[PDB]
Amino acid sequence: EVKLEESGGGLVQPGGSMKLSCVASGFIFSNHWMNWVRQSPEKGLEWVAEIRSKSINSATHYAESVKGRFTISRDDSKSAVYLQMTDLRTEDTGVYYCSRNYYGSTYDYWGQGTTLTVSSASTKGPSVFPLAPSSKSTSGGTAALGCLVKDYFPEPVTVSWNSGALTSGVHTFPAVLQSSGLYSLSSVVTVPSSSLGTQTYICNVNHKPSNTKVDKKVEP
Amino acid sequence: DILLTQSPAILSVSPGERVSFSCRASQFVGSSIHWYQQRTNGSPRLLIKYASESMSGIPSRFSGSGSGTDFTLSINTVESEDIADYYCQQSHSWPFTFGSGTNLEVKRTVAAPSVFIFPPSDEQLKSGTASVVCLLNNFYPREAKVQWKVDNALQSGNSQESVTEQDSKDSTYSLSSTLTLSKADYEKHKVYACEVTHQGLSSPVTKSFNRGE
Repeated sequence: EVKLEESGGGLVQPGGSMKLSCVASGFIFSNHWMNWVRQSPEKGLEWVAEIRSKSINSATHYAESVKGRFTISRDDSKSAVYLQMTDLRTEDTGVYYCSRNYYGSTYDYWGQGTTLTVSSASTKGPSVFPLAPSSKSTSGGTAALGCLVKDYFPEPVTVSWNSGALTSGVHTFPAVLQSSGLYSLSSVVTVPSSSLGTQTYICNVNHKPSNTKVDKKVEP
Repeated sequence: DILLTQSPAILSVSPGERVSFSCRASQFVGSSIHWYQQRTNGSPRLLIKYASESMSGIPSRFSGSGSGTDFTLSINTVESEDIADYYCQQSHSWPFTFGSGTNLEVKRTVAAPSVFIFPPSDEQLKSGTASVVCLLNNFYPREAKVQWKVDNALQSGNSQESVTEQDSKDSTYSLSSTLTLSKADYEKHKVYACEVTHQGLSSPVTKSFNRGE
């Protein structure tokens, strides 16, 4: 199994620097060409940078839009590829995927992405409140409950339920930017009403840029 | 640089129908067009390389064709799990470029929302703020209307909505509407109601609670 795992994303001021990392397994890392490809609502999918094999001088190539600001590097002894970004701009905000390109053809494997936000606003961790079920959230044999994840910056937050054991019926809504400049979202789940008070429900909120990892038990 | 034009950007088809996505290159790209699928909050996944070679593990209903500048990705009988963005990419000439993506919506029968309302938690109320949440779960089509009434007085300017992307398991959408008040304003009223209208409801659906009961 090929796995690519990125890390290092987060919030940085305009003009700032930030280094992303990616660790690969499942193929002979030193024989292959590692890439960074970013995605944003405005510009879609955008190849950023590639570093080729040590055998051909570890040659680096960059998109014109980051040339002179980004440096891609690799550490074959760690199966790691790195993207050093400098002089960052608001328009560099987006999701940055680690990706293998097969000798100049397909991007045949991709990581999960790590999120970069270029902004002058500050990091703020979320408050987590329960969305408690009662009868006014009981539609027959189905009940709804959830977690409200309020007043955080930047994106993203992840929410899982019962440490990932509960996935069916889960809806984690896209965040909304509030007039305060902070984000807020809710994650909900529909469960059999008979399981209220007999099964435990815990939302696992993680907001990496503020080191927030909160588990909230949601009770009737 | 080579521009890949994907048009239409949005396709909506019924389940079991055949759908075709268009990708056109501004310059000759030979057969060097590759297709990817990206589900909501997921990574792009390679489906077809070099115009028409499907990768291993890709279901047989996916196919591709084309050469020169005009390319097609077809799904032969669409199911709900095919709901995703579809992207083409050329590797004929450097730098490699991607199309803007076509979104696939899979139609389904009308489904009225289940509606739920959530009072603000006691924990939040101690901070001076009350969020009231109304959930519209698993409905179709996407269009819905949500009105907040506080002691029968229609609220304005103090709520925000969020909608999920179409669900690849059941082709539905879900919506949240969050009413935010100060603890002061919240405590001044009794009846908090969410009123919901949708094509699938024969009359508006109201969910409500009395503050502190």
